[PDB]
Amino acid sequence: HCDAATICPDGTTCSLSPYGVWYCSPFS
Repeated sequence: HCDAATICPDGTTCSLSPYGVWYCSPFS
């Protein structure tokens, strides 16, 4: 998970992209 080396905003989730990027969104 991205909660030990990224810490996404409150109420947001991060997912890996087919390119190799990590981003979080407040809308799942």
